[PDB]
Amino acid sequence: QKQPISKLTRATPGSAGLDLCSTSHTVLTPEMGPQALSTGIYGPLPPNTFGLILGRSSITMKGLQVYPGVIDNDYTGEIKIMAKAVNNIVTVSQGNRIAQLILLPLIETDNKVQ
Amino acid sequence: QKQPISKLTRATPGSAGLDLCSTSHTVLTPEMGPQALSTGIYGPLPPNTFGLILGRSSITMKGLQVYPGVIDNDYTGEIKIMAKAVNNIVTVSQGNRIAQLILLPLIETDNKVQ
Amino acid sequence: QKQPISKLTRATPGSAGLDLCSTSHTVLTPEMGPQALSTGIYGPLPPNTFGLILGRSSITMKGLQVYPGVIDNDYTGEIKIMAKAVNNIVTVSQGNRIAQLILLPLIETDNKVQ
Ligand SMILES: O=c1ccn([C@H]2C[C@H](O)[C@@H](COP(=O)(O)NP(=O)(O)OP(=O)(O)O)O2)c(=O)[nH]1
Ligand SMILES: O=c1ccn([C@H]2C[C@H](O)[C@@H](COP(=O)(O)NP(=O)(O)OP(=O)(O)O)O2)c(=O)[nH]1
Ligand SMILES: O=c1ccn([C@H]2C[C@H](O)[C@@H](COP(=O)(O)NP(=O)(O)OP(=O)(O)O)O2)c(=O)[nH]1
Ligand SMILES: [Mg+2]
Ligand SMILES: [Mg+2]
Ligand SMILES: [Mg+2]
Repeated sequence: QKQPISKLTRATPGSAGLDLCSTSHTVLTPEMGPQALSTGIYGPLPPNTFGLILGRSSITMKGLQVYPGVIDNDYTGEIKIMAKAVNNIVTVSQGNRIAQLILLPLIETDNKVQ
Repeated sequence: QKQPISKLTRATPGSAGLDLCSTSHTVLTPEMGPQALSTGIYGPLPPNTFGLILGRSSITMKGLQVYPGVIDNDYTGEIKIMAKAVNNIVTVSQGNRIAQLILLPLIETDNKVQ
Repeated sequence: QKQPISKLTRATPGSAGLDLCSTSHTVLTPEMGPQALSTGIYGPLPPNTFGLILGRSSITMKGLQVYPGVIDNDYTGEIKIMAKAVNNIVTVSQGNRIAQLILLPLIETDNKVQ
């Protein structure tokens, strides 16, 4: 906060995603349903791109589901992770990488804005 | 019905997704599991693109999960939204925007058709 | 095993995804939560691409959720499908197509590797 996406890092040079961590310690239970986790990272995105927030596989396998999120090109708010404990109680420590941002080309169309 | 994807609209000029609404009022409960919601919008998609159906974040946070769906380039059927109430009873009013279509480049490969 | 992604096939010429089958018969129950299903298919991916593993819609509607998975460009391990039975007991027969691989352009950025 406020940190831009240029501050994120890749696990490795060939990693498709930029890792996202929560800035808070959060405990999630299945009955809580979707929770929006703060990242302290803000849009916007590089020109002609949009973002997809996806889970990391190791986190998904530990029972924390990240719902795929679309980040619009010109979003300037805080990127949050939408997360749910699937079956069990899940504990997110401050700073642990819990999702990833993928950048994709934004295709232009003639669809109207409405 | 039958309406083509060119009829969809963007929330804003920089919105990555084209919004999809259900043409029916639908109530979903968790025990129902995945339901396919009618949109009255039909493929196919622009040349060299395919589609991804994703949830809208505000709808996801209200407890309606949209399962990511792939729309093939030459699909000419009705685009449906695969949806589930996560934890609670969810009510979809006719016309409310419940998902979004994202267009992505379709990469060509030499993989066989089988 | 070890089979490369070039061995996968498309349902049809205009299908966005390359189908993935499990090499094992697997039974899944909701209380099991996420399971990683073996495919016997291995990265890496074509240059300048990364992969997304998504469910097939017919499988999603039958109550088997595939969590979207990111496949890094230079991953050389086995591509596994992360799957959960949503509400009911689901049975995956050996060889049935249970997910699909989508290839997408890998955008280069100046983000650091850390
Ligand atoms: O996982 C997410 C998804 C969205 N977002 C932010 C960025 C995105 O540009 C913004 C809007 O997201 P979506 O459109 O999915 N949401 P919705 O349609 O409900 O809001 P709007 O009508 O403003 O587009 O919410 C996140 O921070 N995390
Ligand atoms: O959310 C979705 C997903 C798919 N679809 C439609 C468009 C897509 O081209 C078509 C086939 O989808 P998938 O392949 O995911 N499905 P499946 O592999 O089960 O059917 P097929 O063997 O015909 O490809 O179903 C939707 O309408 N909504
Ligand atoms: O559904 C999936 C997701 C990932 N994978 C493999 C390929 C991918 O390159 C590798 C790493 O995946 P992610 O990064 O999502 N995982 P995580 O961040 O937990 O591991 P790492 O720190 O190595 O990137 O796991 C699959 O086989 N199936
Ligand atoms: Mg990773
Ligand atoms: Mg929106
Ligand atoms: Mg298919």
